[PDB]
Amino acid sequence: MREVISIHVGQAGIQIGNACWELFCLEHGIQPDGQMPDAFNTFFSETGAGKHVPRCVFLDLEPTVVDEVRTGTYRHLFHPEQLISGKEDAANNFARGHYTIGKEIVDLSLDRIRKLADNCTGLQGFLMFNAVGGGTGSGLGCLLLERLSVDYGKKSKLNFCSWPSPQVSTAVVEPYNSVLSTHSLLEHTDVAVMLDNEAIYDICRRNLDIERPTYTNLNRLIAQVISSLTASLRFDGALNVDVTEFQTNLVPYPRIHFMLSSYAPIISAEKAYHEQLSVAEITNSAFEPASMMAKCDPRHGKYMACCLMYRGDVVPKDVNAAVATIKTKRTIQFVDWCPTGFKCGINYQPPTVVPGGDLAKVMRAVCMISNSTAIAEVFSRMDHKFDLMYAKRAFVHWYVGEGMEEGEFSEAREDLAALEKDYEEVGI
Amino acid sequence: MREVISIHVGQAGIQIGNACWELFCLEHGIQPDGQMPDAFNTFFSETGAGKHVPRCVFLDLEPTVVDEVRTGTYRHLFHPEQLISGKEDAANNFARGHYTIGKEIVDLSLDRIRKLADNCTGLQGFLMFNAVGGGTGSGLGCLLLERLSVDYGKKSKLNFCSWPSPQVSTAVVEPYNSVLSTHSLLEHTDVAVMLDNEAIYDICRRNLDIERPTYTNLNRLIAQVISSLTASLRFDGALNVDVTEFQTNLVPYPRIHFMLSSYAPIISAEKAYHEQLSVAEITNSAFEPASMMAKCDPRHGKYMACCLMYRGDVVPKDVNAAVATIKTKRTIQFVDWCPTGFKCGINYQPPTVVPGGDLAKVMRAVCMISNSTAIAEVFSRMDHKFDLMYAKRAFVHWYVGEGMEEGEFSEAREDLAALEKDYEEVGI
Amino acid sequence: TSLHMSKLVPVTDLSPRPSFRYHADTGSLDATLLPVDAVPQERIGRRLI
Amino acid sequence: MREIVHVQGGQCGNQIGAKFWEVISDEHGIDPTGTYCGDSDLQLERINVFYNEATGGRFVPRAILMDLEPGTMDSVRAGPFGQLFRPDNFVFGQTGAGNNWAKGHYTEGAELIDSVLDVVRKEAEGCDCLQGFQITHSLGGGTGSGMGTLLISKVREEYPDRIMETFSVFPSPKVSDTVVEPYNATLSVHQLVENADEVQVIDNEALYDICFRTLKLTTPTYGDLNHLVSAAMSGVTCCLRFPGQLNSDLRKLAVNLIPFPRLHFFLIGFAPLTSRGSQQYRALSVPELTQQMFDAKNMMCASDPRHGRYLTASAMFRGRMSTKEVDEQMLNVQNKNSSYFVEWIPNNMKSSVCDIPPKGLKMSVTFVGNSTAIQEMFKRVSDQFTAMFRRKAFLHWYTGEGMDEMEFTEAESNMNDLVSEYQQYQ
Amino acid sequence: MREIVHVQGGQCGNQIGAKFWEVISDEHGIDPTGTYCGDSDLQLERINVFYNEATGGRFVPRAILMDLEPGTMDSVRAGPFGQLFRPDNFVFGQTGAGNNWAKGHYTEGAELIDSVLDVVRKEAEGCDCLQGFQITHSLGGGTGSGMGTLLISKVREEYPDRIMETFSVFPSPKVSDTVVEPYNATLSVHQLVENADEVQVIDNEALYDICFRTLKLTTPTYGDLNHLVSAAMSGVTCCLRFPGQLNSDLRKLAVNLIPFPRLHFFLIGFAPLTSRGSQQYRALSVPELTQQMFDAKNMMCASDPRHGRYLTASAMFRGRMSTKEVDEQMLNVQNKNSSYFVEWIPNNMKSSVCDIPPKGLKMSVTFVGNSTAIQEMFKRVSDQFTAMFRRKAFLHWYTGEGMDEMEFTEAESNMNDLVSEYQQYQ
Ligand SMILES: Nc1nc2c(ncn2[C@@H]2O[C@H](COP(=O)(O)OP(=O)(O)OP(=O)(O)O)[C@@H](O)[C@H]2O)c(=O)[nH]1
Ligand SMILES: Nc1nc2c(ncn2[C@@H]2O[C@H](COP(=O)(O)OP(=O)(O)OP(=O)(O)O)[C@@H](O)[C@H]2O)c(=O)[nH]1
Ligand SMILES: Nc1nc2c(ncn2[C@@H]2O[C@H](COP(=O)(O)OP(=O)(O)O)[C@@H](O)[C@H]2O)c(=O)[nH]1
Ligand SMILES: Nc1nc2c(ncn2[C@@H]2O[C@H](COP(=O)(O)OP(=O)(O)O)[C@@H](O)[C@H]2O)c(=O)[nH]1
Ligand SMILES: [Mg+2]
Ligand SMILES: [Mg+2]
Repeated sequence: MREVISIHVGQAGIQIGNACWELFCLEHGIQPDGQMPDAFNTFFSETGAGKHVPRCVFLDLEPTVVDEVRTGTYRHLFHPEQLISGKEDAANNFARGHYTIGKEIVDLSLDRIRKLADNCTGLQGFLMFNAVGGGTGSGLGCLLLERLSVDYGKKSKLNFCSWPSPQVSTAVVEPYNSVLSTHSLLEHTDVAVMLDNEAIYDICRRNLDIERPTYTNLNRLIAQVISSLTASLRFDGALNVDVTEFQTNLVPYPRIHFMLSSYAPIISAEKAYHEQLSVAEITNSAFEPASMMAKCDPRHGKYMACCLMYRGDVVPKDVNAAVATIKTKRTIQFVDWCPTGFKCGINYQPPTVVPGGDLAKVMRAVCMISNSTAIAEVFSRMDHKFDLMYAKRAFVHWYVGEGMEEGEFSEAREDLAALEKDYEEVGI
Repeated sequence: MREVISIHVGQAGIQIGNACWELFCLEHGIQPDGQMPDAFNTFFSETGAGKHVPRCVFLDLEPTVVDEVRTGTYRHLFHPEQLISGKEDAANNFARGHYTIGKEIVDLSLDRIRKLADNCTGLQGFLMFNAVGGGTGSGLGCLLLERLSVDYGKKSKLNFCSWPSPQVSTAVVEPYNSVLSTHSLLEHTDVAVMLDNEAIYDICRRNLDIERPTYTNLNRLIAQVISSLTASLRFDGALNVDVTEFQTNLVPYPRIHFMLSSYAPIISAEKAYHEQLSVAEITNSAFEPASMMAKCDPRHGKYMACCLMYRGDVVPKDVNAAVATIKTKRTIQFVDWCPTGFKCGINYQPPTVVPGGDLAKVMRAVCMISNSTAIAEVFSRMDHKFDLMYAKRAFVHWYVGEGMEEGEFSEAREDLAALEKDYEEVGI
Repeated sequence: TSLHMSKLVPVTDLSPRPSFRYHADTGSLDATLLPVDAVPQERIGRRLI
Repeated sequence: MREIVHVQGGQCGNQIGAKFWEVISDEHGIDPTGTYCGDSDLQLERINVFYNEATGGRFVPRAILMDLEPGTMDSVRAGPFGQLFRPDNFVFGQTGAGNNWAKGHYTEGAELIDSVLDVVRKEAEGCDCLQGFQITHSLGGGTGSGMGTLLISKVREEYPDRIMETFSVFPSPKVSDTVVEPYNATLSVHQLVENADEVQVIDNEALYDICFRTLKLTTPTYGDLNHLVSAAMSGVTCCLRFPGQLNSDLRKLAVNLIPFPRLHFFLIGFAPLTSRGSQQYRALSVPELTQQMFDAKNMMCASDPRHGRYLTASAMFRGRMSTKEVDEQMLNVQNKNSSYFVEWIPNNMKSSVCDIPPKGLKMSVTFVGNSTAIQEMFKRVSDQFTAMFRRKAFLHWYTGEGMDEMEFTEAESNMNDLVSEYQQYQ
Repeated sequence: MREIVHVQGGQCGNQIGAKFWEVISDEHGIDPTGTYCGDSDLQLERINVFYNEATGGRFVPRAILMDLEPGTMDSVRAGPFGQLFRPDNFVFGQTGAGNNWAKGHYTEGAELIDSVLDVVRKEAEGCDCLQGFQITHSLGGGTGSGMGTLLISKVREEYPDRIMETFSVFPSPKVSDTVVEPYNATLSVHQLVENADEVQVIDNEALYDICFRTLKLTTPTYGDLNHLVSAAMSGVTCCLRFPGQLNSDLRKLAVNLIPFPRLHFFLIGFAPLTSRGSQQYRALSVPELTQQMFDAKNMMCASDPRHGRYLTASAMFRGRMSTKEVDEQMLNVQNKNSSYFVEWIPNNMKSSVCDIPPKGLKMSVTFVGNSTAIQEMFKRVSDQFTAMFRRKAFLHWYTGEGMDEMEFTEAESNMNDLVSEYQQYQ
């Protein structure tokens, strides 16, 4: 029947999918061998007498992580040809990942997603987990959108991008990779959201009250927000909307497809004790400006469209009551040309808890994707960082001698700048 | 439905509120871990599997008292973010708690107060407990009222000042701390009750015949006063007297909102065996000048309104007989524009005692809040002391060098001088 | 549905919630004849011998 | 037939009006679960006066219950004889009027008066042809004095022809809680005189007088006060519910007790009232029952009727009794106490016979007098109120709620001429 | 005989038929296993109206449950009583039109429309002469508002002379889901106004408003809102299958409620709708139920009728009644509330008493009122459309798949002339 295929470009993308697929194994109750002891059909195919295999492909150029997935405990969960690894790193180069050491691995990964797509009809789209500052996540990410858009021209794409964060960057040439990635990201993806790293870091610092987590603690949060987004595709709910409705309800112009995200609650074992997590409570907390997942304050911006996914024992009245109190609140500002800016889908099956992780067993939860005019300052600082770096050829000589001519840098400048003028003209 | 939010600033507020919620848990049958083995809604919030969580913000700039609560038996009762603290104390300065160091804490105090007050509509008001003679009880004690007045305007604001003694000080800058905060609570507090420390010291020495009570024993009598004051909200009675009835029947003008307190009977097991607690004699002991809880002598002051909180098996015809006996008594005196000067209320639940405390079991009690013109002397002993600091610059550099300018000493002094003139012209 | 099959009325037994401790309904000491409703009371006197 | 829509306002009117329903269920043979018991024809042949059938053979009261805080109507509803009312007839307030007339009238009471007017129009228009309204409220509180008399002003204007009787309890002079007593009293009365055509006053300190001196109750609770006024309101409406030799509804009392539309305030007394120690000692005869009735010690309002002058009085007799003894004892008290009766109206007194006595009693009378002696208590709360306004008493919480100062002086100006009007008929 | 062919479009349509078929099957005494029980002639006397014999003694509904996502009728089939329908009448979409009017109506739904057209004329032509088609859907989503009115559009041409009965669930004012509400609502209503003979307007929070305020429901789900409208379908077609003192059918409503063909949008009330605290306290008679009918609090359209004049009104009375009081009880509501009715139609009325009530009840009513109160709903979906449309909102999908800018402009012209006509008749 219906299925959706995930693609994982970059080390960050594969580690996001690593917490994703162990979470889906808990959700559908399958062991890491794939064999159970028909709601799983949108993520898992069939194999033999009871095995299931994910419709995922783990695409890097570095073998130190892809072969480490093969060697680890989740070996036979994945079909071994779905994990495609290269030879050598792009090494924070958009030039290497897109031109030189990409041509021998895009054609191989295209064959694997070809054989993964024709197995059944009823596909909704693709879910590409990738980072932005990395050379592989921007380089192979650009070429994969370029090839998938020209032949699958009517199918949706879900570019979950780990955008660079404001205070910390843990990279040097990553403003170069970010502007070059959006040069081709605008015309090739259908839905994209920004998941900045220190916005998530702040979330797990004052909701979990843990001050030195690791990468796996954030990837559990991204796994939880993908699982809460696609729970409508899997479990039956009173009001169910899925990937087709996202492509037509949250992106009112063809070129604005950048959204935020949040979750509520993100509570530990001790913090589940001392409050009941009412629907109105987990909507106010999700709408808190400090609760966003992109360091993207909506206090000095106007919301454009909003979407919330209620999961668990939610009742259809207080979804309307929490939305009503949000309308009455003056701190949250909407846009003039959208009087009815609220969409939601309610589901019955509550989010599972990983035993030994950091979440707590909650009766209900809220996923969030919200388009707003507040990403203008998110990309305007990528403009400012790129200005003083591209003054007098910082690290440009190894992008220009190794695959592209000088001028693609300038073309990426007005492509991101026209996105700023697009964000300005919508609000006014 | 209805609820009242407790506020506790300063370590005096923390440990007074520790005795208050020890009385509230014991009254409603609530274990310190939360589970009771619907009148509790006034103070506790129902959540989860039948457990209850107090609605009391705990503010103190030094964690030397609040993490003692976090390591004491009442740590799974409160939410961890219900108890909030900074790093460094105010060290007996109004200017510290209002101009320099109170910012990083007050921005999250209002963040918690917004999600504690949105729980149920019909909220009655706030019950702040402060130490006016201290540093953060005056400083952050002031600063929190401009935030509550500008945000939650029309709602009632109760304040319980730990009034400094005329001769007992335990600080030498407490005339600076008290003047700069009484100037601001004059127009930012709806109902204010003075609670002098020596006035509770001599009332345990006399009415309990206990010769070594301490801070915690003082907090037990204060807790008994506030529990009886809110006993109408939490229990049924013949004449219900809720929080709005305190305003409309005691405070006659927006400036004259300072009121005395008294509680009788407060009797140990040595004397409760021998005395019968008739309504006539518990209100003679409530009205006697030695039983005032402010060291504010009312023979030379003129009463104008007295609230009487009868708490127990009290028939109202004994109340109407007893207040008539108070009228015929000539040792007290009432002002010419109040032939009617009583607001009596009857509550049917008797006040419980803690097992191992210094109050014996009691069948009926009276909690009196009285407005009189005797308060001029407890502000004129203020006037003479603060003048002789101000003569030759005592401790001024610990304020002017830390945020404020020299001149607010004069502005706060002349405002309290206008309070003296206001009290003088009303009494004639 | 929480309503009935053909009756348009709720069918969910009862889900109530009282407010207070809720006793002492002021048991009136006057019956319909209003005498005093006498019980044996205190006499207030000296030693009757 | 002829129906009385009963109305309760304030926490007083909820708890003395609830007492009215089981003292009227007891005479009508009503089980507290609503069924009938007692197999008597004349109990139920006038049952539409206060009850409506509910397509199951049960009777629901025509009662509308108001309070701005849900605590006391929870006490009425879940108590005995209190589940009889329909839950929709209860209307809940949330914020509550804090013993102040301003919030009960203008700000908070306006948003609650629209639901009350819907349900009282639901009850009145549903039946064929109404007879009048009964209004049980208080003048010491805020919701019973502000929102209750705002109801009185609105129900005057859709239904101007019918009779609008009130049983109102006024602030007590000697004992006094709720320190804004003269404000809630005066602000009620100044427009209560024009929108109500019949008002009957009960004083709580007179209720303490009747329970201490005649009943000799050792520890009288509020239930004795609620029940004694319940016998008063039952005896007035006796002829509407049970037949009598001399028929008189309370419209007939309204014509026959006020000569001018401005004065409509009445005294209430009830007889007989004896202790258990005097229960089977006193004789129950018409001469004894009327001499006990004309007593300030028997009065339920704290104005001494000997100090003034009875303009017109009436006595609703109850019980099978000889009838010229009704007449000749009224001429006996008129010709003996000639100075306490006004001279320019011959035979100031009215009687009617209600043939069915209250249960357990052979004879009983309620007494609705109209004496000028009540100017004692109107003037004494006017002297209290002018002691308030002369020095700006609690004024900001009576002027900040959308209303101004000039109707306070207006309230006094059209109240001291009520004392003056009674003075020039004294 | 006269037979109704039922079509359910969308997730709202399939759920609203997943409650209406239950309340009509137990009215006919039909088990979920299709076997009759109840030993009554009247239930089987007209069962061919909504059912077809299967040559096994078991009756199959003449419904067609249909939309573009398989999760909706799989949950119907798994749910109770959902087995009664044919998998042949079930038609499946797999890709789904997601909240999209244009690709529901033009590209995707037209692929499915040639096969669901096959199954609708098989239920139509299979009898000698049908009465009409009953189509229940909502105007908010994609498949139920876009292609839902496509089948409304096409059944007009092959079957012009037969009635077009439709229930439509209009968008909610203050809290609405499915962000493109007015683009689906206004672009559907023009095909819904020249291809449907009469349409009934049901609003979502007005169903909630009946739940919280008159039913006192602490926990209403979608099933509780669905019962309220399922009783509305059951009453409006009761007199077709069940006899009465005065007959009524769909054209009986049509010729008496539409004076002018462009306006056929109807308000619906249902009585009695009792809060179960007062269910045992409420009398059940015509002179108490008629003002529950004529009431804003019992309106499953969220328009206050007091902001307009009833153009025409009707009431499908049901139960063991008195067919004199069938009609002077609405004579009363006309000569008191004179301003709430139009002037140039004297005698605005139609009663239609049907003898057999719903089970247990002795009285019931569905109310059909053609009023200018729906002006507020049409204006509100108009300015919510035009505020979006002035800045090109959410439109590049609609234009890119078989529509253009021109079609939306007459969508607002025949939206705006509905308001302009209702002011002509105001
Ligand atoms: N949220 C999250 N972010 C990650 C994770 N791993 C790496 N990142 C982000 O990725 C950035 C580092 O670049 P990578 O994404 O690892 O680079 P890449 O996509 O692997 O491309 P190459 O390094 O050339 O192979 C850092 O700034 C991190 O913020 C992860 O596990 N979770
Ligand atoms: N009523 C009462 N007062 C107390 C108690 N403990 C301390 N105090 C008062 O607190 C006053 C001194 O205030 P501080 O020691 O400065 O405490 P503070 O108000 O929180 O100010 P900082 O310590 O600077 O934060 C003394 O005069 C005491 O009277 C108590 O348990 N009960
Ligand atoms: N007759 C009577 N008077 C009462 C009763 N309870 C209280 N009162 C009087 O009513 C006044 C209190 O007002 P209250 O009704 O409680 O305030 P409210 O609820 O805002 O209207 C006091 O002066 C009491 O003397 C009662 O049961 N019967
Ligand atoms: N009456 C009713 N309304 C519903 C139900 N489910 C959703 N709705 C309303 O209809 C809208 C969604 O319509 P939908 O069923 O998705 O339309 P569709 O996408 O065309 O099938 C929401 O805004 C809800 O307010 C239901 O079960 N019953
Ligand atoms: Mg890498
Ligand atoms: Mg301190």
